[PDB]
Amino acid sequence: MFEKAVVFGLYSITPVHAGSGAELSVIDLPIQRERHTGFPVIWGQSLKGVLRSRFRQLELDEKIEVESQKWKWKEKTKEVLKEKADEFIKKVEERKRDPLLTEIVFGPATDGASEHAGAVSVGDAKILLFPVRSAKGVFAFVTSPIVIQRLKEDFELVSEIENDIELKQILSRFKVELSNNETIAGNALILNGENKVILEDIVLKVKSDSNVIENLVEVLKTLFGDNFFGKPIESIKERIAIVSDDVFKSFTRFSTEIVARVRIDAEKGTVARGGLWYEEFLPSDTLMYSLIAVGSPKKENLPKEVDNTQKIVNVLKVTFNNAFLQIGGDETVGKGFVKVRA
Amino acid sequence: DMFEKAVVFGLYSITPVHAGSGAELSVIDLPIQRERHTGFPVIWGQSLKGVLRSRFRQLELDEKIEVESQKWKWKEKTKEVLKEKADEFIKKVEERKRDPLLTEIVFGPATDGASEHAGAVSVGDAKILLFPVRSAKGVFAFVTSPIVIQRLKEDFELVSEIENDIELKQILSRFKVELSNNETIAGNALILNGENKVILEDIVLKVKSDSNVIENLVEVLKTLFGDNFFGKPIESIKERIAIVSDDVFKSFTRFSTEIVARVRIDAEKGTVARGGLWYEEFLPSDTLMYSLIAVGSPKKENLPKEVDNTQKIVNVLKVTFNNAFLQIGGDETVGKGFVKVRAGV
Amino acid sequence: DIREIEQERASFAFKVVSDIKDKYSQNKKVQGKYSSYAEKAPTIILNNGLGATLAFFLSKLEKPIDDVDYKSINPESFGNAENIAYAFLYKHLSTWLAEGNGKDSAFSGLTNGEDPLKYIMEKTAIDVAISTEEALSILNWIKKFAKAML
Amino acid sequence: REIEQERASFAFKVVSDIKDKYSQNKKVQGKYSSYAEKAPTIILNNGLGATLAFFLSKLEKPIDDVDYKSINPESFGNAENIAYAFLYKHLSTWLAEGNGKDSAFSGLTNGEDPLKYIMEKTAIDVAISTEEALSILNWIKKFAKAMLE
Amino acid sequence: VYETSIRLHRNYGVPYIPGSALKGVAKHYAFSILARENGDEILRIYESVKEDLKARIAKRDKIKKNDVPEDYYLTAAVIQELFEKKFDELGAIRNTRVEIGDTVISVGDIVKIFGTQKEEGSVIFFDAFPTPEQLKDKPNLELDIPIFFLTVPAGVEFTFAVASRDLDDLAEKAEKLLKEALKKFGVGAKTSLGYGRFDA
DNA sequence: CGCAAGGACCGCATACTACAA
RNA sequence: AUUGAAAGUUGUAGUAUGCGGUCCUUGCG
Repeated sequence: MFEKAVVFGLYSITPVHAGSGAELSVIDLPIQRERHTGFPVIWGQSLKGVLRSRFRQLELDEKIEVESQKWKWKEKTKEVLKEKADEFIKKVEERKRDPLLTEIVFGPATDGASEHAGAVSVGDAKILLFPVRSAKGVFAFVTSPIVIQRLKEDFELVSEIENDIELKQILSRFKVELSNNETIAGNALILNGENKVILEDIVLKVKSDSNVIENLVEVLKTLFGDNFFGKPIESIKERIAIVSDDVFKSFTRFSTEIVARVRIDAEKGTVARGGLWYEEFLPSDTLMYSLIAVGSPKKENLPKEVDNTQKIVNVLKVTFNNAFLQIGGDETVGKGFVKVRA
Repeated sequence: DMFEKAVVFGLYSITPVHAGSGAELSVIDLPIQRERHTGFPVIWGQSLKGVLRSRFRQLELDEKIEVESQKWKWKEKTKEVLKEKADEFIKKVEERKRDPLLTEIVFGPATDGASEHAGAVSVGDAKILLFPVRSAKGVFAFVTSPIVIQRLKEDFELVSEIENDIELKQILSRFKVELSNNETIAGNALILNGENKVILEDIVLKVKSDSNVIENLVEVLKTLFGDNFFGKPIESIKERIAIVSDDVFKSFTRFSTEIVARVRIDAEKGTVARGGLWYEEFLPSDTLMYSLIAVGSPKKENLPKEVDNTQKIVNVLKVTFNNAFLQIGGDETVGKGFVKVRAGV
Repeated sequence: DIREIEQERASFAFKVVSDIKDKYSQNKKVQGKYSSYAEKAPTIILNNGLGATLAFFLSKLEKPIDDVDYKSINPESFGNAENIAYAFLYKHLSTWLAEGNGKDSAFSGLTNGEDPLKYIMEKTAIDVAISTEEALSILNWIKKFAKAML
Repeated sequence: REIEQERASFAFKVVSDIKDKYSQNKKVQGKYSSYAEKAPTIILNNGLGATLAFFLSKLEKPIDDVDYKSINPESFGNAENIAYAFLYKHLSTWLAEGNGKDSAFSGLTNGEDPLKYIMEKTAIDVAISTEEALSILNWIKKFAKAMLE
Repeated sequence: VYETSIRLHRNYGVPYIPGSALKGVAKHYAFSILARENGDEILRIYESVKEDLKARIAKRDKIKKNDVPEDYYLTAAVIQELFEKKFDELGAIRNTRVEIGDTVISVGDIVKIFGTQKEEGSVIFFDAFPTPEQLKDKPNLELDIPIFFLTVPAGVEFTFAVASRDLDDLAEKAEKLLKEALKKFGVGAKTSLGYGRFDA
């Protein structure tokens, strides 16, 4: 199925730490990666969980603009389920089940996991842009041809859903290959000397094929609105660098933030037993995308307001657009705040 | 998610600050916390949370916390809430095993009962806002950068989203600066008497002619921190503000910080102990710092009737920490790391 | 085929420091003075500026500060141990800031074969700041190796 | 898991060898245990080359040239010097040859001096050497803390 | 670049006295007064530390272990080592009451005030800033010798402060100790040649 | 007329699969 | 001319909660 697709773009306002599994190796709590390549990633389970929680919390306040009507959980449930609805309302009061809209879209709760599946699917969020310190200029966005390759693959997958031939052609228009150390750099990052763009601890050579970079910016303008998540897109167009695969992988491993944290005793004035530990944080301004898919709503006796893939897609688009999300652990210490552009 | 109200905390250093970041092998033996990609100084939210919780617990233990114009006694109030188990909680608290009732409710449970429930505050990072830089004509300008303004606009958008009030977005919507690599939107006071030039540190550069920007900035400060920038009249700040490009701004935060050569002289020889020579790095005094604190609904079961709504918690924190003096970073006894805090909305 | 500047920094620092031990093995005073100067330079750089420190080095070498040619300063010319150490330190710093590890190496200096003092004289602030950063890093590495071996 | 067993055996062997020297002297045992514990922190902050340079510097001798071989830890005078020479010897040995030709891990440096290897190689070699040093240090921390006094 | 410099304030340029110097001179003066009066008891109680310090001094000075004299300086070094890492045994001698000024302060009070490696101190030593009124008319800097350096002239006012972080009232004793130290020893380089003395 | 950090503490405690088929 | 032909280990589910890189130390003879 999955007759409709919405691309979600995330911008990290603050450093984000999505907790990995067992805390092994030298670093205590590392970010989630993939052994297959080594790049950072966010598994779809956490994304679906946070989206479901936000959706349910919004629905409980009757702030969800269901076709600009502010659908009421109790009223809609009574209209749909009729006689038994009241009983379900009690289950909603006990925080056992969930209101009608979120149950229909994201699937039911644990105790009722035998009626219908979830009408949505949330893919893993993959990196697309990585901040990196630079000598001239500051804070250069970086990316690699493999990322663009995966992006083209995702576009092709979308085309198998909505027949977006123009998007496929636009993606196929871009084809670059930096060999070992040369980079495609914007005008700002270029050192005042002859080429020689210096990223972190590496000195590179610029390559004069910047049109491709421009095309990439166009793709962004095609995908995530006009302003680049609240900034002038052309402003970011001056600070984009494309580098080889191995260099990008090296950046995605030895440039995440590393932080040491301690606990202070009540009155001793110094650390205590089991107080010192380490954490790894994904840098701010990291751009990561995903792929949300929607198929046929499998819920029984769905409401007339939301009874087609187009309706669900519109609801998701309006509810999540320039909104804000809390992602991962370390919430109370200001970590995980992101801006979502659909 | 669960937050409904927010407060913008402003920090004004009166003494050099030093937030430790471990020890390196570079020229500076005790550097400061910085974001990796940008390279600008920063204070993480964890240190702020720890300091605030410590101060709150200290004030509650001495029964000096005044919620709704009344002291929140640790033993008396917790007796009503915990009911039968209050005796166990009181003894455990006295044994420094768990934090008092109010601290536990606000800043979340203590280390022993970490799996009980969650907190209600989300104190965030402290991004730089105004870097004090020595100037040739005039004294001690408040340099800032367009990146800082953009980040500030983002935080204001987040605050307006939490509060559902577009006034903040409207106020910040006018911010749009495009300063070049050698031009500053300087205030009148800092302007050198000459060809409209400013000598900041080792950089001399022409002054772009623009208006209705600096004033806007000052207006923002008047929105949250009352009318006095940490006590001083806002007019001097308005006349003493400069804005420069990202490159020079970063160049300033890398070579315009205090550097000290502390030692430890041994008694026997009277000159210096073996290996007693190192350099410490400090943020300068009069640095303007800002951070965001978000407040959600309390999660502890059977909470006291005084603290049930996020509004009450916000009022409590605003009353407690407004115009107070706090300690941040290391060398507390040596005399470094004292700041003045201001709240707002 | 890609080496970060860290590899070239250590390679360069090892080259010069080892070049002192074999040259002036018997002159322990020269080695000690060179080590002390390498320890003390970064604070001067951080306190005054790269141009100030370079001019100071020239002043201790009784040479005019307006026209310089690091490629024309034989360290063996100076007679005093302090003077010889200062000449060696200045030559190493200027050579790194001009040619880096080498033209073949990944890093090839910053001034592109220009006297660093003149480069600071006739460039904008950003170039001076980046050159200062590079000088700080190489001074750190040279101090490390000099303390380790000298 | 063969590499894991190799690392565990090597860590036990080196910790036992440290136990043999100055077994009664809790000064050398105590200093070495703290030295192994605090070592991985440096590597994260400053990289492998900087940590190796620091280890070379803390030794109190002319230390002419650079040799992972030689530099007998017993020849060092101060107890701290002996412990640091031991730590450097063990780490360099593991990175150079591991446990031997027939071992599962023959060492990434092909028997070459780790510092010289870092000085004249590519970036990826430095990366893998760094990761391997981190892993062996992680094992050595536990094994030295467990039994050494 | 100049052969000499002073700790001038970054933002304003007025010279000032850091709180670290205050704490250091106070600890040094307390050590001196403790060693001068009760020298024999301190030397006898911690015999092992005395022997270790003698051995270390002999090794550093390349002299014989017995050649080290048990002068007041050796006592000061032993006391300094006692307040260092080997601070657990100091409680053995935690009974002497040093007569600082006109009040008796116990060594336990010294540990509680100054702070130790395993416990933060309870007394904060702020910095010292000359009053602007004096700077209004009287000059604040002067030359002093062909080698010249800038120094603060005599008679310049300076205000000091001391706080008590905890409920311990050791603030008054700390203030008395600081006042006595400033009166007798003073703070500043070249303190042998009268520099740094402070009157009332 | 030279001197050149050094040790403490180095993830704790809790959760540790449920219901259908 | 075979205990044979037929049957998606599938549905739900945020590695999360608590935690101050802190203490000790005169840049000096």
